[PDB]
Amino acid sequence: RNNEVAAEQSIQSNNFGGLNTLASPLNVPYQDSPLLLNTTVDTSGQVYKR
Amino acid sequence: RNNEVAAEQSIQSNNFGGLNTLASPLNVPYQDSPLLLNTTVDTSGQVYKRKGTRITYTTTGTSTGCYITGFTSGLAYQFQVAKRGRDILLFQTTNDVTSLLLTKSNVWDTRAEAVRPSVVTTSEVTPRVIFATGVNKPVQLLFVEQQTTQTANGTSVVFSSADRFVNASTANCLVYVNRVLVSAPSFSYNAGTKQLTVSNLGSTVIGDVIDLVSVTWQWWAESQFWYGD
Amino acid sequence: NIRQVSPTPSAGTFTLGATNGDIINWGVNYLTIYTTPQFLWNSLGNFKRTQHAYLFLDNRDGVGVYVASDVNNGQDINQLTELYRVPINFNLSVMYNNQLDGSTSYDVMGYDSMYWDEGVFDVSSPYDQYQPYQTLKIPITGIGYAFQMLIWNHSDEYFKLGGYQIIAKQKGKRHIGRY
Amino acid sequence: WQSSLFILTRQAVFRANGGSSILSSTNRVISYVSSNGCTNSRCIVRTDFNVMYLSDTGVYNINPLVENGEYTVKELSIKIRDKFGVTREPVYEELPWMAYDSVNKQVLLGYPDVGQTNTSRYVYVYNTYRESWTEYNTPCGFNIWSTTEYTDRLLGTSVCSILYTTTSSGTPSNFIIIRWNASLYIDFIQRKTHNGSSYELTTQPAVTHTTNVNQRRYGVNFTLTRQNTAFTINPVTTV
Amino acid sequence: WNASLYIDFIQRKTHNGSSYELTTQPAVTHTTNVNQRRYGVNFTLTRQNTAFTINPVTTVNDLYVTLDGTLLTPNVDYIKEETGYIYLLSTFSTGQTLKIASSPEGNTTPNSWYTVYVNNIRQVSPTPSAGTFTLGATNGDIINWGVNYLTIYTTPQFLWNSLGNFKRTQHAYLFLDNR
Amino acid sequence: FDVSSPYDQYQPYQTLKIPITGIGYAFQMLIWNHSDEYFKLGGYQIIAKQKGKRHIGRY
Amino acid sequence: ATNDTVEASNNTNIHIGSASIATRYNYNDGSYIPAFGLGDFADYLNGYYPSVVTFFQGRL
Amino acid sequence: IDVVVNGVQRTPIYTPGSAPDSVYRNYYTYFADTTGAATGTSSTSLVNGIFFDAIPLGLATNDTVEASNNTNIHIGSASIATRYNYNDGSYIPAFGLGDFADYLNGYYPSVVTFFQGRLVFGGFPHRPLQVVFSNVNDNITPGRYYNSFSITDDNTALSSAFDIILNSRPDDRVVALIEWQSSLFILTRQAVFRANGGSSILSSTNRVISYVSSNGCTNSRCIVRTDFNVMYLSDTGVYNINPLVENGEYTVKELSIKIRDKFGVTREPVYEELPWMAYDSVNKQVLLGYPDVGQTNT
Repeated sequence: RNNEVAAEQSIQSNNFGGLNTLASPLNVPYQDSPLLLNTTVDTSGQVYKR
Repeated sequence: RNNEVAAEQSIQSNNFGGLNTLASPLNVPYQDSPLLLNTTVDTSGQVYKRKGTRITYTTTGTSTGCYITGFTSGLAYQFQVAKRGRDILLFQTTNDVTSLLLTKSNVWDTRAEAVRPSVVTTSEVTPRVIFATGVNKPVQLLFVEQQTTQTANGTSVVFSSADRFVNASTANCLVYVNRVLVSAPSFSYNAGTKQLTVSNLGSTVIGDVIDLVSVTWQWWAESQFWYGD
Repeated sequence: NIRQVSPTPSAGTFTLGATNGDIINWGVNYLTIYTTPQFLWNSLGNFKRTQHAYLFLDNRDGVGVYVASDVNNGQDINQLTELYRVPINFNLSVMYNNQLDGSTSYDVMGYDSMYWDEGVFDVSSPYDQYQPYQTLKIPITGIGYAFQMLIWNHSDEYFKLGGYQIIAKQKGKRHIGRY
Repeated sequence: WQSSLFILTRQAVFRANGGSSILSSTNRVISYVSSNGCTNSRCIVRTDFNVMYLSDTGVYNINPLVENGEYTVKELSIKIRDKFGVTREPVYEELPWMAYDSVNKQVLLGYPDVGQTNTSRYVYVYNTYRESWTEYNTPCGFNIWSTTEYTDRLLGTSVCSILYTTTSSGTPSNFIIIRWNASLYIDFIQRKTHNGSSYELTTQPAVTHTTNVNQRRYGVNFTLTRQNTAFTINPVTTV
Repeated sequence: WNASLYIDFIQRKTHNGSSYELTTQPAVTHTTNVNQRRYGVNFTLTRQNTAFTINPVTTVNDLYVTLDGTLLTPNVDYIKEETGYIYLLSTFSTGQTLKIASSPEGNTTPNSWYTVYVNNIRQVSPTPSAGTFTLGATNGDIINWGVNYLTIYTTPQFLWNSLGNFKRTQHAYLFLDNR
Repeated sequence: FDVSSPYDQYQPYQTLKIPITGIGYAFQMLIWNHSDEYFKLGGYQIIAKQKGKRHIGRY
Repeated sequence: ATNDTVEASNNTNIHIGSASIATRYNYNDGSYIPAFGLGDFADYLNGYYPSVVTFFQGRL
Repeated sequence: IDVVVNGVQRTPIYTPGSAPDSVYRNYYTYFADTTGAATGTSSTSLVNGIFFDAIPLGLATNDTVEASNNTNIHIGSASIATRYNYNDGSYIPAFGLGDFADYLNGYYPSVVTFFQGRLVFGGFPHRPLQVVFSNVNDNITPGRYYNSFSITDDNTALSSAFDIILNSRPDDRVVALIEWQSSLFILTRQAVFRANGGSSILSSTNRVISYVSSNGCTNSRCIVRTDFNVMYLSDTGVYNINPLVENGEYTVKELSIKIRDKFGVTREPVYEELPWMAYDSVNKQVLLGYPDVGQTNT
């Protein structure tokens, strides 16, 4: 529990994982997004408009 | 203790481990299940109900030593080649509806009636399916195809140089008009000129594509090859 | 595409009082079961009183409804329209102390028909199916050193469990047996 | 597989590799892979990652070794060992079969039971990526002769199996072709247009016993009845 | 790909008094049936070429819905549903035309589905006529026009490892690069 | 004065604090845009507090 | 002739189905296809025939 | 039939003793079957062979002969039946291509690539699992490249054309061909094969086909090479081809494991040609165009 709770109170800047529509919404990694539309995901984890 | 207790109070979403009936109920991992019945387990750990089965073909009769395989012949033409007892069956399935096309009866004998064969297909110009039973001779099912275009508006077509369709009949040959099977075509082969007239095709417009697929079965006979020298 | 009450078969064959030209689909139900691993909190003697089971279900395959263009042979259009193509419902059984005489909650998604004071307007029953992702809180009150859950079904209904969580509290080692 | 020819004999696995040339009369070298044999010619499949085969004790894939490049066997059905082992009688050797469903990355295993010598009765599905197992079960059993992958002229690539549902004196009396992954969630789906006629059903799942006054316990499942129309029961005894 | 602006199908032209051609307006058309209340909007449910994607947030009024030319209210006349459907709440008849067009700024600016620049100055989008619009710009001005597209980034669902416990959110801190 | 609108755009690196007051067992954010405007999210953080198990449903 | 091809085949239709014929393949059913040298390994008198077939490097 | 000797087109001879019969390097045409042979007497005579028995007999030992069929069927209406003379719609001689492509029924290769300086034709409607490699560059005719496809005993050199026959599951055909890491990957609709020449070039005597995986490809436009790997689109997702540390042989790894639910529309044959893959090297990206149910155009 501690790992997940501390991760979800932490700063989420490592968003380089891109789109993950296979995992359950409870199981989507903190690096992934369940819905990406017209967003470019950079290697450093920055998500910007295309 | 802390690891197990925290895991068992945690959300269990990583259920991708599938069925585990060897481990004791104490030792089953949290990713596995001790009893799965008709459940599909996804890569992501989601467990859903499996889809049902649809009956595409039904018939009555004694069946032993059966086998089925998928096949595609020289043109883009998909069939199901099956062995049922002593017989070979050719099926074609469209929209969950399977139609029995050809039945080659008494291909094998009573010793191989209940014997399941080893089956392999060849990607030749004239493809063939090879059946091997341990008690009977190897068998081959050969598909010979020809293609033509329709030149006149009528119920008949003429295949030129159709020297491979000398014995074309309803029990051997299938006719496709614009990829649609003809239920009852009539065949007439000319010995003097290599021409096969196929009639009872229905309404054929000029430019329609007619495909002729002859399915035959042979056995493998022992032989010796020598040169004249 | 309307589920009927199954008539009594006669010599392996049954009859229906349907109009000529109607499409009939029939098949045999099969039993679907998902069993969770037994939770013992690393103790073979301590009781665990369970309080709630949280089930996270994905209903994206069941949020589809029938439209007016699916009407066949002039059937009752109102019976078909706004009807869910894939019904979603399942049973939840919880067993304790290695015994198979567990407590079962039968229809957790809700009723498949409209009930007074339970159904909602403008949403087809069950109304919990129409949510693409749903969380069901099922109260499962029982005491045992080991507890286990089976999510099962034996009808034409479909379920897709995305996750689960069991809440429990630990008591003393006072187990004696089943007899 | 992988530039090699694997010869699976009933008690062993052999590998033939031609090296940099083709396998000829002067270029054959036979390597002994394992002492774990195969059941029949229909229990070998190639998946997107490996080659799988059914032995007497389970399912094994063939994979190369890091040390020298030689091949060995790894047991994939390690978690379901108790479900295997019927095939060491020769009468049950021909029944089991294996098929590859590439649409869902699954392997279908038809495996028999004791008392049913006609076909295999159980179906086990192997998800290839997670190396995971599950069971497909239907009332009266999935009595399957053979399963293959075909192409419907309209629906595309599909998986079909050949079954029997009615038995006459221990011999199948019907021949049915079914397709997996149907649009409904019931087994043996039949569609028909109503013309005033009646609709045929399959065998009802039931077991019959002749009661003895001194016997009060009667089996219900196939393991205890050995009857064709035996079904699986809900393990919850309060249902 | 990778144009200098953030709109799709960018066209550049010099103003000579002529009109400017637009692409197909994202919209779906249905023939209403009195017994059907739910109508699909996305391609998965409509199979129409001009079908567009909608904002998954159902409280966002990003649709322009007309019934025989009469504009409907986002919450009084219809309902934007979570499953790609629109539920009609009012009274209608069979054979009427229901048109659902993409209007990201709501019913107030139905022409808000495309952006027009006159000399690198964004203008209010005029109402197009037969797929073509006119501007009151001076001759020689540079006109850039294109179609807006929906850009969405979704954060992972936060549960704090609990499916039953409430989480009161207070603030979201967003760190942005404006270089 | 002397700064074009929006004046928060003119800072090369910006941090926006947005109050989002709500109660739920699960929460999720969409950062979206349906116009000609451009955004580049470099990071995010959510502040939340835990409350005890009283969810009943949406109807 | 030095380049003449000779194929001698046994057309005995035993150990095979009753719909077979003892004639060479002429686009018929139940005819025989010559297998050069197969009888040196398969017993065509006692009925011992191969039971497993595969393809490897263009060889059956 | 048009015959070119030493770069100059020659006139056929029909009636012996005529005016073109006394010109050197002229040819007669003939037909031959089991019942005998007949020499062509007119331009409408059905012939399938040539010889050079004119009043001056034969050719020089190093003369080059190119006999081509100039029948402009199965081609566009702007084509012409004349040899290439810096014009439009003319024909370029393909030496031996007709031995594999059916120029009468219209079966022609559909997949093309380059490997080791050889032009590779992979997809034939009637020969689905046959791959034809041309000669090495400008070995037969100086100047012209990749023009020889004949596999006969006339030229038995290792630099000449050759072919590979693949054995696989039913309903399988070659859909893609690519070159990667000293190997040639032949992606058939239901399988992946690898051809490696070893320390030498891939010739008729140095071909070994390895079975990589049972996961096929959709079409020839769903194969790309990136800066790190080679990717292809299958029915279930996107897969890259990478070597194994165990023995050095190649396997496949699924890259679109997180978006599997978005794939699977292509197991209907009508949707197989629609999807495509492209590589943007500027942004290190791969663009996948994927279809949906209902749109069969693109």
